[PDB]
Amino acid sequence: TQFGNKYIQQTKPLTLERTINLYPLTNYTFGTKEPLYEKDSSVAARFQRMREEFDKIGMRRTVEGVLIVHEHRLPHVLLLQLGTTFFKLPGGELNPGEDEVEGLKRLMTEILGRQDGVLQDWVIDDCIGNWWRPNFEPPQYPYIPAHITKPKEHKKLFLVQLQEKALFAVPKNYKLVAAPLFELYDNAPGYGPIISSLPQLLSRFNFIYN
Amino acid sequence: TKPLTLERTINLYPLTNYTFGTKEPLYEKDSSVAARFQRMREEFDKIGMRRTVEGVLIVHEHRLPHVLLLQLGTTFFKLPGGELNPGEDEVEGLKRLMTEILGRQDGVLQDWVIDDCIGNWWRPNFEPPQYPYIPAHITKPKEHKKLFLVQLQEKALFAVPKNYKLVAAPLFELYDNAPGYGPIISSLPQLLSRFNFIYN
RNA sequence: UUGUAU
Repeated sequence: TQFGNKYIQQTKPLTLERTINLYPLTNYTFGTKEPLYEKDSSVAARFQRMREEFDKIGMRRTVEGVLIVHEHRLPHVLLLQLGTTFFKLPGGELNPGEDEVEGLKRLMTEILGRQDGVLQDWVIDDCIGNWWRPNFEPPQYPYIPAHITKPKEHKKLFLVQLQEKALFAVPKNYKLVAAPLFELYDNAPGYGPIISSLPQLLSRFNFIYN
Repeated sequence: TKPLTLERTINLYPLTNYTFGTKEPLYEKDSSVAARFQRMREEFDKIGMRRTVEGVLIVHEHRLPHVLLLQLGTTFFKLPGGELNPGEDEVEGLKRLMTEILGRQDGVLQDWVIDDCIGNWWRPNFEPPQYPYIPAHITKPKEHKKLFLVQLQEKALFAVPKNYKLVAAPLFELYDNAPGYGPIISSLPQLLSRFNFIYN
């Protein structure tokens, strides 16, 4: 309208400047819930299950959420530690035909969703990267390698935007840590290729401290 | 349908769609590493933090993304880009730089399509180290580098200064190869993984 | 520490 106030919006397109709110770690409350044990009792049991499942429902589709907070204006990724030395992002396997984002909201709620009844919604608007697994082996890559026509798994990473305050419940078998970016950066020996390239995957975001 | 924040579709075209001529050499303002950091200090005191922008132009070959790199010698590769002028707009500046380095000289309008930021790197000191985040307690970074995805038109003519060679590097060549390309180019594969690339 | 460019 030319007969009224102009409500000024961010000028650059969201493709060019994507602004994201980070709140302090101390804004969040953490509790404990029942342990979530893995579907696989060992490595062998797991690439075996991965082969079997591949034959009768196709390529495995995984989604994972990157949750970010800050401490004195420095971004930290929330990582689940499966006992000493092993870290994973929240997320997991999509059901057949399941929407990626609906699937990740499902999985975020299972792993970290509060128990006390206060409903906790997840804001998931951004894809931050993609990883493919060309064989039934541990190795993954941020592209589909040459001559790979039937990748065995496809993993999609998403930025999960947190509310100003929230309560999370951590399954008993896990510890939650907040890893600063300098800790992840150039540290594949500590976190693997996927987690340790998060700093890079996060660098395009214009973070707001609060 | 899907927010361009959730899904970003980009059209790639074959390398052969593009033809590469040459023009007169375009020499860097600094002739050595030593002079580069010397000039970084002057301009720092004078006009403040260096604002640098660079362009990632992608093509495909048999359905695999290749990034175009300017090879200055047998061991050094750079992305099209450069230093912004004080106050100058980032995308406007980047367009200016891409035309200097790669713009055809046959009078034809070359319009660069720059819609997407793909990363940021900061240089805390007047030394080589760059990080994809402002490191802890660095209040005054000396350089801020910003990377953009440039969507190429369907066919184009580019003119490469006789002192550079343009190359198309497949992602598997860049990935896990900081030793060959540095920390910035060698992580373009990760930075590019989010895009849904259409082959044509 | 991808760096001098015949």
